[PDB]
Amino acid sequence: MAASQEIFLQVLNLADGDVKVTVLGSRNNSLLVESVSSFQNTTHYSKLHLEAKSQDLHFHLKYNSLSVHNDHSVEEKNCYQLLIHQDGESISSMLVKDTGIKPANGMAAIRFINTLHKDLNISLDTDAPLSVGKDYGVSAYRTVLRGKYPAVHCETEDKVFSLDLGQLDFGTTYLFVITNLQAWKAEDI
Amino acid sequence: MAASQEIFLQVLNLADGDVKVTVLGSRNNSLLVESVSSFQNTTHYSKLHLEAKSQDLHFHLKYNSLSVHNDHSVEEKNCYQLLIHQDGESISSMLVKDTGIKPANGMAAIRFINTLHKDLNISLDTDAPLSVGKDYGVSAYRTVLRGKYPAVHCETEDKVFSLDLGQLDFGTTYLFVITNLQAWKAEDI
Ligand SMILES: [Cs+]
Ligand SMILES: [Cs+]
Ligand SMILES: [Cs+]
Ligand SMILES: [Cs+]
Repeated sequence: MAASQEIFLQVLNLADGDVKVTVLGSRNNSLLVESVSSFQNTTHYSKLHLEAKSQDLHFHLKYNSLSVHNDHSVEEKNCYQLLIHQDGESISSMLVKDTGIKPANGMAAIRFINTLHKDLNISLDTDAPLSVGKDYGVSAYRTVLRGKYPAVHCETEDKVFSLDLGQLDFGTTYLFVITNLQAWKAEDI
Repeated sequence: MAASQEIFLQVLNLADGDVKVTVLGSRNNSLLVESVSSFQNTTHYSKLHLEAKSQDLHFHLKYNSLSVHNDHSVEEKNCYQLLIHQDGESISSMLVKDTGIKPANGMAAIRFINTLHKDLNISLDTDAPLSVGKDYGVSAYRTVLRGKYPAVHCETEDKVFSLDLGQLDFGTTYLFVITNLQAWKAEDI
C-alpha cells in the first residue's frame, strides 16, 4: 500500500461536532491538515510523509474551544485509523494499525472497538470467541462471509445483547465502533 | 488496491476557489460528498462503491453560482484522478485512470497533464521523447530516479522552456499538471 517513509491515515470522528485536525512531524511541519465531521470519515484516507522509517507524530485536534495535543508512533508502509472521541469534558484520540490481509473471495473481514464500560464477546462463532475489551479495547480481526448481519449475538458476561452490522461487501475489511448494542461502521483502506 | 465493485478517487481542484463535489450512482445515491479547496487534494483519496463491475458516474460540481453535471465511466478495482478546471466562464472535469505499477527501489514514476494551448515535449531523456498533448492532453507514465529536478528541459516545438519538479521520493508516482513552465504536483494513491 504505502511507499517507504509513508503511511496511510483514516480519521474517525466520534465527537458530537466537527473536529479540526493537524498532524505534525519533528519540526513544526504539517503532514496533514483536515476538517472532520461527526461520524466521518468512513471511506476517505490521506497519505502522510514520514522523516524516518519510524516516527512519533503530533496530533493536534480542535473541538469547540479546546486544542488538544496527542502523540502516537507510526511505522512506514502501514495504514492507521485515528479514532477521536469525547473524553470527559475534553477529547482524546487512539491510533490503531490496520491489517494488510485481503479476505478470500466471498469473504469480508471485521474488527471491533468497544467504547462501553463493560467487556464484550461478539458471538459470530460459538467455538471461536471474539473478545472486545472495555474502555476502547480493540478486538482481533475476524473473516466472515459477505452478506447481511442484522442481529449478531453479543455477551457481557451473564447478559445478552443484539447488534446490527448491515451489509458486508465482498473483499472489504470493516471497523465497527460499539457506541451504545449500537455500532458505527467504517471501512479500512 | 480496491475490492470488487469499488474504486479509489482523488479529486484535483485547479479552479480559483472551493468546489463542492458529489458523485452519484444510477439512483440519486451519493457515493461521495466532498468539499475541495483550490490546488487540493495532493494526498487525500476516497473509496467509492459501484453497483456493477463498470458504471458511468454522475459528477456534480458547484463553483460559485454554477452547478455542473459531468459523467465519466469507471471500472472496478481501479484508481482515478478527477481533474476540475475552469472552462471559459464555467468549470469542467476530466477523469484519468492511474497505473498499478510500483517504481523499482531508487525510482519514482511521473506523468503530465498539459493545460496550455501548445503541444509539449518533456525532455528527461533525449532518446526517449515524452509527449504531452495540448488542451488537457495526458502523457505516458515515465520512471525516473528519485531526487531533485529543478530545471527540466521542455520543448514547444521550436521553443525551449524550463520546468521545476521539486523533490521526487522513493517509490512514489506523481502527477504534474502544467498550468502556465509552471506545474502543480499531486501524488497518485
Ligand atoms: Cs475526503
Ligand atoms: Cs507532541
Ligand atoms: Cs482529506
Ligand atoms: Cs449524469
